[PDB]
Amino acid sequence: ARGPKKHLKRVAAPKHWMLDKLTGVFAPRPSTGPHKLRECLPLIIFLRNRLKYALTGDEVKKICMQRFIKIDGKVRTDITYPAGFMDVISIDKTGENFRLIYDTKGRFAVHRITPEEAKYKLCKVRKIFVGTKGIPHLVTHDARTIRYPDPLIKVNDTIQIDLETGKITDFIKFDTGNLCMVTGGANLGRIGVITNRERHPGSFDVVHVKDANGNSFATRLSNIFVIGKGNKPWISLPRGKGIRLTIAEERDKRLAAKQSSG
Amino acid sequence: KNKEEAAEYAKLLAKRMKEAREKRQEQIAK
Amino acid sequence: GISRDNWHKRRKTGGKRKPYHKKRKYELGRPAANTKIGPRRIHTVRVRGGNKKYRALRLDVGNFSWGSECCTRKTRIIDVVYNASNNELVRTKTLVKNCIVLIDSTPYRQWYESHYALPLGRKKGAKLTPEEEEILNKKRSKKIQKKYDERKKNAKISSLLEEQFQQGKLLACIASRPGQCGRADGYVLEGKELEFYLRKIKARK
Amino acid sequence: RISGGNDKQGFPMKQGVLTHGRVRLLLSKGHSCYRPRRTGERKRKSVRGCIVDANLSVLNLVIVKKGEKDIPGLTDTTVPRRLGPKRASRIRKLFNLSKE
Amino acid sequence: ADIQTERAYQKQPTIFQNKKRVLLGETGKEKLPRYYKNIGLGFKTPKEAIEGTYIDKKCPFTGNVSIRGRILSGVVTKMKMQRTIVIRRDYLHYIRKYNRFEKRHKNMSVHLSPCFRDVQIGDIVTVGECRPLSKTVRFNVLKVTKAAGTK
RNA sequence: AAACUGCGAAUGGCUCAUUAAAUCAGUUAUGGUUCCUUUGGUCGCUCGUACUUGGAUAACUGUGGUAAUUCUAGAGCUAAUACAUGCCGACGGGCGCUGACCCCCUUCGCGGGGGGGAUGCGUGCAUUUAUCAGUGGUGACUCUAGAUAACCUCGGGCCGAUCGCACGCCGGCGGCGACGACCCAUUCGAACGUCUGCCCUAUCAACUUUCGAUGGUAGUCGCCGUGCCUACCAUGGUGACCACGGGUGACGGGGAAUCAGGGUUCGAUUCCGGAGAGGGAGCCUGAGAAACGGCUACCACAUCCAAGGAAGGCAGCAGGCGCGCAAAUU
Repeated sequence: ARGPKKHLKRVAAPKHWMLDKLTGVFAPRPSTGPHKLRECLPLIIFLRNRLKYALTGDEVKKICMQRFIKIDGKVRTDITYPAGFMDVISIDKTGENFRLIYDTKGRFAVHRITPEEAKYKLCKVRKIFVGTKGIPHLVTHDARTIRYPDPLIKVNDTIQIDLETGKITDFIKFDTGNLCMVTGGANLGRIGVITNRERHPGSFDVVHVKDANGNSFATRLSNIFVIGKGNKPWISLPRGKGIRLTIAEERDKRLAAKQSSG
Repeated sequence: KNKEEAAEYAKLLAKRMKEAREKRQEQIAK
Repeated sequence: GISRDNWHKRRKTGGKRKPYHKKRKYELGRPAANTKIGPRRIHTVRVRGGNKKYRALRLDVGNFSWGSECCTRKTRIIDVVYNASNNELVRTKTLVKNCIVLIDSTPYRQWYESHYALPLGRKKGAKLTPEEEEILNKKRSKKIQKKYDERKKNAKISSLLEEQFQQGKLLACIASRPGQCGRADGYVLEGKELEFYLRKIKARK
Repeated sequence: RISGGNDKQGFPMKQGVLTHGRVRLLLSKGHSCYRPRRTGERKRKSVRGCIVDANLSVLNLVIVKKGEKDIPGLTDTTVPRRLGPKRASRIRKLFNLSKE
Repeated sequence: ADIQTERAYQKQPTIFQNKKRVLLGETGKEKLPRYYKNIGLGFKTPKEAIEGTYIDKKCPFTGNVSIRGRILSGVVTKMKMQRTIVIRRDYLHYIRKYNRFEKRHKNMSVHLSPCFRDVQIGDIVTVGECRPLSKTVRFNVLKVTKAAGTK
């Protein structure tokens, strides 16, 4: 009531931040940005909770105000800045680059990438419109407006943009057989090949996806993010390759790893 | 920048429309 | 103050409604802009989101359109003659949307003179005003007169439109909301719309 | 020139109120006899009428035309004039400076 | 069959009916262009909407309304309002304690365009959700199915 | 340091009084709206003093009034990121026009058709009244884009009148920033739609319609859809599948108290949503409040007074009194 809220209770925060309940009452309310509040990762969470480079939010503030953190090639001093899917985090002082990719359990993994792969990112386009004297435009999941896109790029396709120039380098059409990632829901974090799309006019479309090991799942069309042409990815996948293991195989692998390593 | 982007898009549009015309001609050939 | 909420209203079944909150700012209403005819007086009201509404209180000039010829000119508003909502909006002469007004015909008539190549029409009493017959007779080359003739070939004005043009007034409809935009614009009545509104005014009188 | 004053209760005289006594006005920003505490705030305050009568504690006067005699503590004393202009246009106007 | 039965002139706002004509090429009322659209979700525009003359600003086919949201159904029970009818929607509500159901109903006041003529009490009508058209009306009749007990 | 300016103060915290399709929950829609900020970010697309423009006013200095307040007056100075009403710069323009000159196809008889040219007119999606393509979209637009005719608000309307330590380039140019600002992008939202679901009561059976009750038409108002309000028109609309009325020691939900299975009770209470700030009502500012650690009244209490007047709102943290069976440290 009476205008926007500026706080976020720690228990009302997104569960994929893996925050604990005894640390405090509040969670870092992510600032407005290119990614939604519930499907982002605030810079403080990444720098403190994941990378353990800082112990408190003050140390995260010191790191960020030393202009050491670059998100998508731009220095970001906001510690609650919302970093999201496919966003590139480059820390030049320590010489490592990360790409925010969901792990198979629906959480943002600490996925280290080579500096060559840190120069671009994949963006799913959200709408294409024509404005201002017949100039086509393109809106991505990253809230980037790219003017003069290729006429073959339509909605639900993912483009590849160079971060330095912010211009489209390549694109993948949304079609069966193309590799994709699920960015929302129960199957969030899973990687597979698109097999079939069911269209429901006036409602949400359903896309069916099959893993490398043949597991088949489905999700709404808005949750589909095509990664590469065919079954090969255009980006580097996390330690797990998008395969979701059942709890039985997870336990079996954990027990085998415990046995082998002492 | 506006002028260069307009020129580059004009060239790309010419290529795209020419290939669309060629595809339509090939389709009507059959 | 003035409220536009629906929770002060009886339910569809007819039962009484008990409010769960007091009046909110976003449910407000404002007094009407009884836009009379007179020298232009427009007040600005700040609205939700910081935007601006133009509450016109007095207007005597509007941008009306002659649809058939596609000739829209800035014209003076003379009178209001029909309101489809309330008679008192004609008696007190308020400018609201979809109200029938009398507008000047001088700009449209002058553009028609710049169009004029028609044969003898209504030129009995004459005018004898010099430097005005240039726009009708003029000196012109052959191909210019050919173009004017080919324009005359497709010149056709309704008898009711002529009868209005003789009196210097035209029937028009306000297609804008003066109390919200500050502008009293519209289009000149033509065709069956003009016939219908003429019957309405005649039956009212 | 009668420039204002305060009545027996110290209430200042508002310029536009055409009365002999005191009135309560809903004052806002841009009015005299009121300084808003927060933006958009308006407060009702008691102010004295601008007409002079005997029920005044002080009446402020401004000398607009000098006479033939100097008051011992008002005219002979020369209170220094300090803090000259700061804007460049004012500087080149006061010292009567040209374009260059 | 006059259309202008109100104090204001009735016309489709999109269609311009004052275009200049030709005297030697006009004998009688030539044509009045009709504005109509096809609503989505596979609903076919009725013939009487395309070739009709009625003016209905709330008509899903010849008006300003857009159909979006719920597609429902019901049976016509009352037809005593101008361009508006009352339909009844029957359903069974599950009571978990007794593992059984109870009959319940809700009446919806829906807008009926003049493209649906001779709709009778008891017919099954398919309604589509639109913006609030009145205090209680939020649905527009999209298709009328004749009852099994009809002629 | 002060003071002007900007921003925040609409979050948070408290309480559960009101409130029984109301709130709320799941679902869906905004193609019916607004949106500070963040992030992309149309930002020489206007065709006849710019090497920097103007009233001011605080702080500061002095004179004061009042028993009294975070009351303020008079006088002397002085700034800007309250605010640009420039077109030296793309200045040759290009495009569409009330037309003084021009040349052609079998011919000296009015012949049907082609391009340049100026005093004289105009040139952007936020603002309303317009065709064929109907650029690109949607299941569906009266979408987006385009074109012509015009308009453009006393209370004007966007296209920049300013700061940052290094000393560097063939009367001039340059690199990083900061702050502004229209407008597009649902980032955060908010608002409005009732598809379904809520306790007891018939010793409540009919209810609603000078006063909108249900619908239609045209408007007003509103950010927008809408009886939201007005005028006219038609009598509708809701009920034993409990309408309407009454009661609740009723805020709703997540949820909590035994496990046979089924259920019965509870949920003021830390999370989500709603409401309120003694009770009503009305407002200013602002993107956002009908805000109360904002204002203006009345009602009920209540503080200081020199009796002229002035100042109030702990259901914030602590603390008091009161109420109590019942709850902590100024």
